[PDB]
Amino acid sequence: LPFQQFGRDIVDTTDAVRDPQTLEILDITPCSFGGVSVITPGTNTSNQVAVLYQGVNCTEVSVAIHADQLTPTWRVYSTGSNVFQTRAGCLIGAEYVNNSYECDIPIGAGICASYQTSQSIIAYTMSLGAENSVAY
Amino acid sequence: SNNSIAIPTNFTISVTTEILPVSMTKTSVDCTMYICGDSTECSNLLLQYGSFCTQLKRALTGIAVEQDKNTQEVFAQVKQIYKTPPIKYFGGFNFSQILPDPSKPSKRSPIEDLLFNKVTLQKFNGLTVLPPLLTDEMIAQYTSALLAGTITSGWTFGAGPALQIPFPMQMAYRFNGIGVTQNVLYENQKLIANQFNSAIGKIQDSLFSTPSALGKLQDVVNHNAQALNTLVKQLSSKFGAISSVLNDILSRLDPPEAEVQIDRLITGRLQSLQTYVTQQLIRAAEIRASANLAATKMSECVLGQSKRVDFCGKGYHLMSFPQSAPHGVVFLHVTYVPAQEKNFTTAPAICHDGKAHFPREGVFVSNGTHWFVTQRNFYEPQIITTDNTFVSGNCDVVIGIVNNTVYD
Amino acid sequence: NGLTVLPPLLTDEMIAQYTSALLAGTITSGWTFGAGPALQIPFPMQMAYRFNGIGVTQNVLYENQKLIANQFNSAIGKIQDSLFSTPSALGKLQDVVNH
Amino acid sequence: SNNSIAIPTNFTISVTTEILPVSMTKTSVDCTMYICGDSTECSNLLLQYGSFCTQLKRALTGIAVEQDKNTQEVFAQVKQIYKTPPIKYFGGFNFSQIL
Amino acid sequence: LQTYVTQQLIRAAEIRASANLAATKMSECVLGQSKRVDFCGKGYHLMSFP
Ligand SMILES: *[C@@H]1O[C@H](CO)[C@@H](O[C@@H]2O[C@H](CO)[C@@H](O)[C@H](O)[C@H]2NC(C)=O)[C@H](O)[C@H]1NC(C)=O
Ligand SMILES: *[C@@H]1O[C@H](CO)[C@@H](O[C@@H]2O[C@H](CO)[C@@H](O)[C@H](O)[C@H]2NC(C)=O)[C@H](O)[C@H]1NC(C)=O
Ligand SMILES: *[C@@H]1O[C@H](CO)[C@@H](O[C@@H]2O[C@H](CO)[C@@H](O)[C@H](O)[C@H]2NC(C)=O)[C@H](O)[C@H]1NC(C)=O
Ligand SMILES: *[C@@H]1O[C@H](CO)[C@@H](O[C@@H]2O[C@H](CO)[C@@H](O)[C@H](O)[C@H]2NC(C)=O)[C@H](O)[C@H]1NC(C)=O
Ligand SMILES: *[C@@H]1O[C@H](CO)[C@@H](O)[C@H](O)[C@H]1NC(C)=O
Ligand SMILES: *[C@@H]1O[C@H](CO)[C@@H](O)[C@H](O)[C@H]1NC(C)=O
Ligand SMILES: *[C@@H]1O[C@H](CO)[C@@H](O)[C@H](O)[C@H]1NC(C)=O
Ligand SMILES: *[C@@H]1O[C@H](CO)[C@@H](O)[C@H](O)[C@H]1NC(C)=O
Ligand SMILES: *[C@@H]1O[C@H](CO)[C@@H](O)[C@H](O)[C@H]1NC(C)=O
Ligand SMILES: *[C@@H]1O[C@H](CO)[C@@H](O)[C@H](O)[C@H]1NC(C)=O
Ligand SMILES: *[C@@H]1O[C@H](CO)[C@@H](O)[C@H](O)[C@H]1NC(C)=O
Repeated sequence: LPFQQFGRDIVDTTDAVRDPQTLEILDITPCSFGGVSVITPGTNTSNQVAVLYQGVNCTEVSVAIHADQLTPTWRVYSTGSNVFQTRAGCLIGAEYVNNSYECDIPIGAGICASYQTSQSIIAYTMSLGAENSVAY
Repeated sequence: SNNSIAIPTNFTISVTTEILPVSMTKTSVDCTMYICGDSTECSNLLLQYGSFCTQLKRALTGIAVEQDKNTQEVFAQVKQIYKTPPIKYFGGFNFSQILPDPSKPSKRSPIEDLLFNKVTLQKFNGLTVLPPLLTDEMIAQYTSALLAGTITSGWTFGAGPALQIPFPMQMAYRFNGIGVTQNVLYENQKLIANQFNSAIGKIQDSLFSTPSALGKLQDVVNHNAQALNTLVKQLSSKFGAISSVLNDILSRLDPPEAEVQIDRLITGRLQSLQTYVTQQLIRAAEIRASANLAATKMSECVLGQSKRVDFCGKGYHLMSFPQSAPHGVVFLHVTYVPAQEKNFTTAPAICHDGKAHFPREGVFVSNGTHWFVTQRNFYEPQIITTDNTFVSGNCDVVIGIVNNTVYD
Repeated sequence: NGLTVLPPLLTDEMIAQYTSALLAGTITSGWTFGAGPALQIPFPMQMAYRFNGIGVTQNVLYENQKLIANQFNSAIGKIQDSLFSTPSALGKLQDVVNH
Repeated sequence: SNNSIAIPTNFTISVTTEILPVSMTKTSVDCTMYICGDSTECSNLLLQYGSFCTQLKRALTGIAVEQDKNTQEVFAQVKQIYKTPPIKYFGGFNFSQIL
Repeated sequence: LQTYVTQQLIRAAEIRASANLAATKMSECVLGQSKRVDFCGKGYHLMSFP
């Protein structure tokens, strides 16, 4: 309505504004943020690590890596089989096999990680159990 | 009366339900984003309060891990993954309402489908919601394994290797367990199958019509939503300062004067986090007690037959079947209820040739002229021979003993 | 100063009616009324059933009916006297009120 | 010893007691009458502390509702009110102390 | 006020645990015969009266 200035949501946070130069309505979305996890095996065994960016798309992270992120502790790069996208976040530093084993280190929606044998950190899909069928 | 007894002559198969929460939402918090934000001046005053924030992160993280152990303790009761036979014939019993249907992409039973269409009814300030480890599709695989094991094996797969057995023989075993002889089931096999099938059909309409059926699972969804909304709305409270905006009072105020204003906002916002975290700890304890009970019912009513009264449904327990719902589980208890009782006259013992006779497994009964012995849960008279009584005494001490003829 | 106490929904007379109903149903029927319709049975036969449940044959009860009845009556008379003597018997219930 | 056993030749009947709390007292608390009372100036100062008291009211009301649920689940087990016969002969047993 | 309310919440959870146990003893010791050792008294259970 041609007398209001800005809009507010249910929780009373600004989400729309109007430009005072030219009367036009603009939307406001906060810049992305989230937690960061580190997946490591025993330091008595190896030194490799895998990084999980919780709740963010893989394209958003890759674009923002160009000197625009507030965590300089970056991985090497998208060296082929390192960027795997899960329902929990953009996992960087692990190769996704298509086999299935029992879970060793929980990550997210059905994805686990483990140190298997060269030596590397791999991510797979948790296996429910050995299949069976009773001859009825 | 001291010489009158009543004995049922008919029964009835009934199916009930039971809803239990198993887990709730997993959340995480960030102090600096929630309390200060991007203001560097505020974050310097916050570190003078010590390790308050490290305690808060530990508390929420402990709850999140515990939720994953609640689900794993209820459904992951089977090492193997059994599969239903290709041909669905079980001697007249119909299981189409509980077994998965391949047409649906998620492979969920018809009863499981409508449960998901009822209870089902980005970030703001560093408050994030983490996803559960076990997906919905993974949970339904556990449920299907349990159903397919209790149909083709009975209770044998809950103690070791799974041994197959025809379904009517399993029902005869369970009738023996509740205390009725085998011949009752075989001679009424067709009628019992029809009674069970009718009970299953009413379950779908019972949940359709009743609005407050899944009320226990709905509460945990709304309770976790209210707390987050209340937490966010606390960011617009003055708490005793000039304004509720960090940088608004940073500009138009004296730098030492503004120091005490930030103190009020920080103390107020710390107190809001303490209330939220403490509230979640108590609720998480209540859910854990509910999840422990659901793990016991799964082990005692599904993988076996329980003689505890009123534990696995009202009546005499026969079997049970699990169904999965969001943040919970649903049980389907099958029980045995007597009906159509009748007057009768009874005596404690029968005297013959100066000797007393007591029944082996039964109670003496008379229809007016002749005395019979019958099992104490289904009217089935038999002649009083010497193969169902033991003498064990003399015809002088028992009170109320009557005398008749016993055919050897 | 702003503090109130609300009465319970069930009055103390209503609660006592529930307890009377349970006693009357467990004397004239046994465990039958907990599953379906209540069924008649004389009391000594119920005790014979319960001896069978614990693992003792029926004829033990019938040949010792008077002795068991006297022991049951005496054992419940001492319940009153043990309550009069000890004043800390109801510690748990009193603890709730004080807290 | 590996060739000896002991078998009872008599018995006895005993009665024990057990006490269990079920519910506790229901209370309700008002902020404004407690923190301030009737002073309007104090009410305005308390007003701008967010929604603390809305949380206190909801917390205490949930406890009060549970207290009625606890007694309902313990006693209201059967939905039929049974009654004992006018004559109280039960084969020599004496229930006069509990009826 | 917050200290008083927080204490009551913890106490109420303790009461529910006792009430749930009481409701179980009424179903298994009163409306039936229990074979669980030392659940409805010391010895071999026969009956119970509330
Ligand atoms: C026990 O109860 C069942 C349930 O009603 C009876 O089954 C019915 O029997 C009548 C007469 O035989 C039929 O007309 C009905 O169609 C039956 N119902 C069903 C669902 O099949 C059964 O007859 C009863 N048994 C006795 C001995 O009375
Ligand atoms: C098991 O029960 C289901 C549900 O009633 C049966 O499926 C019905 O079959 C009839 C007869 O063809 C159809 O008219 C209905 O439309 C079916 N309902 C559904 C939901 O599919 C099924 O046939 C029964 N099993 C057997 C072996 O007869
Ligand atoms: C079994 O025990 C009962 C009591 O526990 C015995 O009955 C007692 O017998 C003596 C001797 O006649 C009497 O003085 C008592 O008064 C009886 N008790 C009661 C409660 O009346 C009974 O004799 C014992 N049986 C055996 C075989 O030893
Ligand atoms: C059941 O027990 C009660 C309690 O002892 C008996 O009532 C007592 O009877 C005696 C004998 O007449 C009196 O001296 C007592 O005063 C009575 N008690 C009370 C509290 O008044 C009762 O008689 C017993 N039942 C039967 C059928 O005898
Ligand atoms: C302000 O100046 C801009 C310059 O392009 C003009 O387009 C705009 O219409 C002016 N504002 C109003 C309210 O006219
Ligand atoms: C992530 O970005 C890609 C490309 O921009 C898009 O296709 C995909 O849907 C995005 N993921 C989510 C969860 O939005
Ligand atoms: C793993 O195997 C599956 C099934 O054969 C296949 O769909 C998938 O592409 C494989 N993963 C690869 C080739 O990386
Ligand atoms: C118990 O049986 C006797 C007959 O031996 C009878 O006189 C008495 O009335 C019966 N008891 C009841 C309560 O009817
Ligand atoms: C058993 O006898 C009583 C005594 O009159 C009567 O009320 C009751 O209806 C009888 N039971 C049946 C099933 O007829
Ligand atoms: C009672 O049982 C006898 C024995 O078969 C029978 O002859 C008589 O007809 C029965 N009485 C009634 C009323 O059915
Ligand atoms: C058989 O019972 C009747 C009454 O119940 C009794 O009069 C008769 O004496 C009994 N028979 C013998 C041999 O005692």
